[PDB]
Amino acid sequence: QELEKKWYALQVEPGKENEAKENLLKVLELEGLKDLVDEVIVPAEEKVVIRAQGKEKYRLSLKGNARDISVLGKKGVTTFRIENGEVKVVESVEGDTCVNAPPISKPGQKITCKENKTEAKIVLDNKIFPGYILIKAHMNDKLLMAIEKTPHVFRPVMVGGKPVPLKEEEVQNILNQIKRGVKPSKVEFEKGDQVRVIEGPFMNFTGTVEEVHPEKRKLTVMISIFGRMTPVELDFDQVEKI
Repeated sequence: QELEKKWYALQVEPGKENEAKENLLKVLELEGLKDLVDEVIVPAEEKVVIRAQGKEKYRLSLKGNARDISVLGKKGVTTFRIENGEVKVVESVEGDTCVNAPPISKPGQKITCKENKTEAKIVLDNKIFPGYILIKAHMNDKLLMAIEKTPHVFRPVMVGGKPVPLKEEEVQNILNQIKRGVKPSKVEFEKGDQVRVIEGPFMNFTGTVEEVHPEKRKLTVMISIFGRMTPVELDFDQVEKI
C-alpha cells in the first residue's frame, strides 16, 4: 500500500487563512513538496451571496445540487446558476454583459451585472478557529521549514517542539460542525410541564410552566403555594420536572 498522511493544524494570520493556503501551495511547488501533502483546508464554509441593488437576497452553500436563482434587479431579472462549485449568470437584463463573464469559484471572487444592478459573490462563513488551517500530509523537516517560511503562516501546533497529529474523526467532526444548520438548544421545558422548585425561597413548591424563555434560560411558572397560585420567574436550573 501507500504511506498514510496525517492531519495537522497550522497557525496562520487571522483573516488571511485563504491567503496562507494559496501561499503554502505555491511554496510546496517551488520546494518540490507537493507530493507530501494531499490537502490544505480552511475551517469554514464557502457560500454564494446574491444581492439586488444593494440588498442581500440569498446566502447559499457553494456546494450542492445544481440550483438556479432569479432576482429582480433595477431593469429586470438576473438568474445565477450554482453547480459543481461554480457560479455564473444564466441570463440577465438587456445590456448586461455579465452573462459572458466566466464562472467564479473562489472566495473573494464575484460576477457583477451593472445594468440590472445585481451580483453574486463567493465568501466564507462559519469560519470558526480563525487563524488556523488544516493540512493532511506526511510531516518531515523540509515540509516543516517550508511551512514556517510560508508568508502568513506561523508554524503548526507544536507539542514537545514537534507538530502534533489530529484524529480523522476530530477533523471530520470539525467539518461537519462547519456545515450543519444549528438546531435549537433542545426543548427541555415546554408550556404545561409540571415542576418542583429545588432552589431559592420557593423551594419544594410545585407548579406548572406558563411560558418558556429559551433565549434567557428562565421560566414563568405558576406556583401552587398551597393552592394560592402564584406566577414566578425562575431559572431553568432552579426547578425540576416532575
